[PDB]
Amino acid sequence: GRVIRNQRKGAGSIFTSHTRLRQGAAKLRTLDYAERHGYIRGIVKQIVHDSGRGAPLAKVVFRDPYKYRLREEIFIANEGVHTGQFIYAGKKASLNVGNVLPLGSVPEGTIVSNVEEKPGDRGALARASGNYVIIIGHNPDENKTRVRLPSGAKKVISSDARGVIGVIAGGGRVDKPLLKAGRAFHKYRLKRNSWPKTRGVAMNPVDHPHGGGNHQHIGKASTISRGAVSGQKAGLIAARRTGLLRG
Amino acid sequence: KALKVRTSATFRLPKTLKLARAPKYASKAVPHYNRLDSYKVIEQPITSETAMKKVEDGNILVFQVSMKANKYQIKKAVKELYEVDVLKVNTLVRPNGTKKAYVRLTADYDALDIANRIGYI
Amino acid sequence: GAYKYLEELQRKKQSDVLRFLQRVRVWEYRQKNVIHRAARPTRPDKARRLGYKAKQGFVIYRVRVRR
Amino acid sequence: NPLTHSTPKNFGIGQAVQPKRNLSRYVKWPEYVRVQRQKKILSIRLKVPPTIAQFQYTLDRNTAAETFKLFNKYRPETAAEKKERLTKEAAAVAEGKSKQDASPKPYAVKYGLNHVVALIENKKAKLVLIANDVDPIELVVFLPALCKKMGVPYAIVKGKARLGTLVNQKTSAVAALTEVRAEDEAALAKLVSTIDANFADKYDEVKKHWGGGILGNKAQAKMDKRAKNS
RNA sequence: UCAAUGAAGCGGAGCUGGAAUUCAUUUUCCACGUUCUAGCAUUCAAGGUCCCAUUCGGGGCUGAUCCGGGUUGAAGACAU
RNA sequence: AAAGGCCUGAUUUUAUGCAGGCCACCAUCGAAAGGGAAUCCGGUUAAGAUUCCGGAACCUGGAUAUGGAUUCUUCACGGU
Ligand SMILES: [Mg+2]
Ligand SMILES: [Mg+2]
Ligand SMILES: [Mg+2]
Ligand SMILES: [Mg+2]
Ligand SMILES: [Mg+2]
Ligand SMILES: [Mg+2]
Ligand SMILES: [Mg+2]
Ligand SMILES: [Mg+2]
Ligand SMILES: [Mg+2]
Ligand SMILES: [Mg+2]
Ligand SMILES: [Mg+2]
Ligand SMILES: [Mg+2]
Repeated sequence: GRVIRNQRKGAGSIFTSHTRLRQGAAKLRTLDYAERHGYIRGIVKQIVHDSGRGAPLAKVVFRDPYKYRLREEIFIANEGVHTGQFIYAGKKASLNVGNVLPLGSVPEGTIVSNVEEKPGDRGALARASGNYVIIIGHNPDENKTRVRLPSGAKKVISSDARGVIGVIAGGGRVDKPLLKAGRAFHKYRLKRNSWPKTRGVAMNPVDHPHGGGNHQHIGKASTISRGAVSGQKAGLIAARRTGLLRG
Repeated sequence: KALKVRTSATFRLPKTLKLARAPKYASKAVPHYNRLDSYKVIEQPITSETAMKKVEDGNILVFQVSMKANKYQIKKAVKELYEVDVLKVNTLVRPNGTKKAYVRLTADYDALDIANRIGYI
Repeated sequence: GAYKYLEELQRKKQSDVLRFLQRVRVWEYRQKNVIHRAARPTRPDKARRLGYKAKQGFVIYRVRVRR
Repeated sequence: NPLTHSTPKNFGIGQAVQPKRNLSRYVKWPEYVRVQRQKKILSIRLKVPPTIAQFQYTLDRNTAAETFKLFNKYRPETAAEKKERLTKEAAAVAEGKSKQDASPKPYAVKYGLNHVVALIENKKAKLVLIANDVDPIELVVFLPALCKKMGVPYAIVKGKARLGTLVNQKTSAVAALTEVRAEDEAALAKLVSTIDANFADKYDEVKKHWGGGILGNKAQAKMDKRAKNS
């Protein structure tokens, strides 16, 4: 009878991201002539915490190639990157942690992060703390590079897409239990209004498809078709299987 | 074929001549007379007991003045209407919506003699 | 006159000549604004027989509408 | 000189911030500049039906110079001369009054699309010049066919502005000679012969050939490398 | 149709270096000033060459190859 | 999206047009507890005061000479 909780989120009123304290979007340099043909040297000036983000951010300063001034960048710091370290970003950059290289110019088994999905989009893949992409093959004709994503999927990217050598820093974070609601509160106070969560069965039928009943139960399958409409997709959407993962 | 050199990749709107208006007829053709002359600025003196004791104690003339008058205009009007030199002007808007000006004169002028010359006391 | 040839020619919308002109023009109009002044009618014979005159005070606008 | 030396700068990648360079190729032009350039481009990318692209076969420079030289001898009266001969007619009506014949017969270029088309349909025209850049092109695109049908020599010639300047207009879109004087009959005949050899005598072949389909610089390069490679 | 950029270096051809045990045959590809260091890098660039009539200064070319003005990448009669 | 204002020094029929320079920014509204130029004491009224009176300060925007500083090793000197 009433618009359900997951439906209201798309209206984007109280469910927006809490962006006040954030350092700015984490991006590689815009793909320019220098990094298309050679490389350019930057300096790691700061390693800074970013609100709502597990991984720390590297503020890297580059000289503008076309006017006398310095341009700053907000990279996601890879593990082992330190302040004062020189970053080299280009086709001719060296294979060292922190450098930014095209995918086609790194060997097999290279571990990269903040990989571009398309050349020039400035990083889309393997950005969360401890995550990385493995270069698993090259296809030099119609240059493509086969990669392994953090989720395990095999992706084919253009060999000109860029990535940063190494693993996103801050890894092992989710290894520590939060121990208490208050630490989840402060974690999501910096992210968005997704917390706490009320169970649908705990609600009334007007509020949720799981609602109602003289006992708390779901009453029909929690596995919902991919073609169900908004207001129906509460449960396990398009589930190929359920139950404890045990072959 | 020759071509011009462009250091910038940004095209800007070129600078063209902007002509001053040369109207075929005047907009109103009779200018308004001064909306705030000295007589309009200074409406009348204020003659309450407090205002008057200010007159013989602080070298101050207390005036009801126009709500459109600022301290410059009040200073200029007092100098013109009464030929006294003004040291300071304090202004307030009274709870009846009129404006009261405390106009202190220099030591070279008395406030009693001016108030007498204006007519009150 | 030429207006009789234009009137007859405009009726052959699926001939090669009008199909080419149609594709080039429809691209041009899409690039311009949804409503924009036209310097002149692209169909002078059609404009005339609707009452357009080539004189000061007659204006042509071009407008596209979502189908 | 002991006081001046050679600095030379290193305008390579990563050194010596780049000098000012001609960036006209990368200028982001106003959309109207873009639209007119890309309009010219798209009209030659697509296949052009022979009824168009029979145009842009234009009277070449030498016989265009000849044609306009003959035409400029038959310019229409301007306002000044027209009112001068109006005064001459008034003077005759005052003193002579033959019938109305102070002025003599005129020999002027005919213009105006409706006037010229009717002149062609009546077989009065002896040479027709069609502008190659009229927009919309529908106004003249039938003229070569009509002239060929009616046996009227025609030339597609560069410039509606050029036609307009010989009839005291900004743009004429068409010009025609229906008659000349004896001193120019031979020049008209020889120019008609050259113009016929260029336009009407090629009409049957030109009607069969499509224009356009031309590639851009980069596509043409990448086509001829694959023609060579494979 | 998608994306980016203050639409800055695209495409093609050169030159040079270089491996090519190249024939005087780009038929070959390659590379096209920067990697110990938390420095610095801007004044139509110094220099080379030519001119002005040069008035302390100014203008050319070069430095900084040429050509096509398609900003560049994706995608394409599919999708929308 | 063709979105534009900042100095020249000239010029001393001169107003501020007039040949070079710079600039890539792009409405506006949003806090009397956020940020923010600068004031105090004493006295005074029926009722006002960090606002009036007396004395003593400060800041900002202007103008403007004098003294001092520097200056024929021109744009200070001292201290490892
Ligand atoms: Mg409802
Ligand atoms: Mg948002
Ligand atoms: Mg719960
Ligand atoms: Mg309940
Ligand atoms: Mg229900
Ligand atoms: Mg006006
Ligand atoms: Mg007030
Ligand atoms: Mg006040
Ligand atoms: Mg405000
Ligand atoms: Mg604060
Ligand atoms: Mg006090
Ligand atoms: Mg009180």
